[PDB]
Amino acid sequence: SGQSVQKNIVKSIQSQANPLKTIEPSKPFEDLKPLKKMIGNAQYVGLGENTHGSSEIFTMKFRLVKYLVTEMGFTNFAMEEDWGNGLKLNEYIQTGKGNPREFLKLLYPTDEIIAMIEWMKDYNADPSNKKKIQFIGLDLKALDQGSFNKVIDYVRLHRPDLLAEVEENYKELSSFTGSIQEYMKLTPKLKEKFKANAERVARLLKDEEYIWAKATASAIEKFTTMLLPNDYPSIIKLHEQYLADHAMWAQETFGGKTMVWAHNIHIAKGIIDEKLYPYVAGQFLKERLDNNYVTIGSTTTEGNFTLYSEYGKITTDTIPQDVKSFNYTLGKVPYKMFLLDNRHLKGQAEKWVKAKRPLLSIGGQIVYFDTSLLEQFDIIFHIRKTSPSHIK
Repeated sequence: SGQSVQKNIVKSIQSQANPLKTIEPSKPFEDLKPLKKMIGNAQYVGLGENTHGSSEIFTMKFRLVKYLVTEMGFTNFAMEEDWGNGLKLNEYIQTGKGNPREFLKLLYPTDEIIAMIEWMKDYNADPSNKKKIQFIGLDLKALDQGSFNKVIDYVRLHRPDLLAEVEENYKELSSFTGSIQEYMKLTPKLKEKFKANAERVARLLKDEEYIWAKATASAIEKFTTMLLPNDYPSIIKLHEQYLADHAMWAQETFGGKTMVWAHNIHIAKGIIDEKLYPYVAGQFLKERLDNNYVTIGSTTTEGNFTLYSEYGKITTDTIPQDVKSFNYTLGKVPYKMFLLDNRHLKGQAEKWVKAKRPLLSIGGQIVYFDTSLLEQFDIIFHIRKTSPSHIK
């Protein structure tokens, strides 16, 4: 609604944007130098994705991850993937044991992402790299048998006098954690009981191999605590709280620097989808960390993407158009791909990111939300045209 909008605002963004030359992780990182200056010495970086099925977004994120690890000392890779799957992916990138394809839940077992996981294994395989990348599964949408065994195995070996008690506390619980859906079918009575049992074991291992056993026992407690309520907003809040807790646990335990890979929704400083996500991990990280948490959102203009079902099985759909969205304005900029630091913009571009306009956001199922771009992201990486990810 401003002054002769469009043309002038597109000119302001173009002038302040730093164009990207490729999405290929193997290519030189000269075009990412502006990124090092933007991030500064922040120890936590959130890396979002506009959808959960855009090939170029996943690959560009891999390029970004590679740059952060090799040029900026980032070492902890915390992904929006279940804790248990994380344990297996970490084992994969440390020893090369396992099939990553089997540890990534649908939509994620793509050629693009698996290629990154393989690079991580290669990086860790170089004896010259003494500080290894750690893979952390932040999510709690399920607790696999591997998680319970991680804890049990540790106790059986190091704390034999508690084995009986630990196994007793986990026996029944471990049969109902296959998914949120089946756990929520439990009566209030069984839920209270299982939360108590989980809290009991975590206490026993608080000390009041070991690091991961304690962390897993805590993830099990978190899972039973998150699903205790019977409403929706309270569970969502706990879920996001725990994503943040896990990310910070990784930083405080392993040191170095931490990368948080998740959907734009979860890494954002604020609320994009108020009805589905009234609380998000990103706002808790911003609150607790302030300037030590930098957010890099993902934006795209047009193309097809991989997803589940419409409005199941994996299929493809097309990005809906909205001439008022930040997304379409970004598509006008004469750069196919670019980085934009929303925090230091001036002129019309600055007024633009601070204004409220439709923002695209597509989940794993089916998409425009009124909000401010700067409100959600410190930085964004735009990829005008995108296409469907390739499920391996």
